[PDB]
Amino acid sequence: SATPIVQFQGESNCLKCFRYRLNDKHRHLFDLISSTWHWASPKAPHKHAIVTVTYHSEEQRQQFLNVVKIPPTIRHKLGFMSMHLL
Amino acid sequence: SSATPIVQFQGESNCLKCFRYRLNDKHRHLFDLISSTWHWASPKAPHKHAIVTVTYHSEEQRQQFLNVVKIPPTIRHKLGFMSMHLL
Repeated sequence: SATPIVQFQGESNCLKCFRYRLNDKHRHLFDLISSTWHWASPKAPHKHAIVTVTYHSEEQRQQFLNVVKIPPTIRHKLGFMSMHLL
Repeated sequence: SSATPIVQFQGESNCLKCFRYRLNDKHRHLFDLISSTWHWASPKAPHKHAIVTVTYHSEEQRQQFLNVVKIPPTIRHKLGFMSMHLL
């Protein structure tokens, strides 16, 4: 009962443009997608905007990664969050 | 292990930012990282409200934050984990 996630990081406008593209072409390939966010203030490991994308399964996550071109300005990291946070 | 302990706070977003400024101001040494307010977007989401995520160096650290910090009437919380490499 961990949910598969991908975090996308980058300049917010490019990140929101990438969010837009996902909602327009690749919507069947993820479950939820967040507003842009960042780690606060004096402690951040980075000062770049972040978008969280969640999946119904690992199969969906892998098919998203296969089908979608991720912009070279955008970086991405795979992980999990507890399912009950959703 | 490679799982970071977290607390996810929820509520009206002005309440959450007010609470967030309080955490940063008085309770900084009681947690690791804290997000800006965010929500699930897209025609898709589950809930209706904004969210702030707080990360910890351990479960004992999170335990002590929760006995120390007074959570405003307007704010709900859940405990969870996320991958450490996402931080």
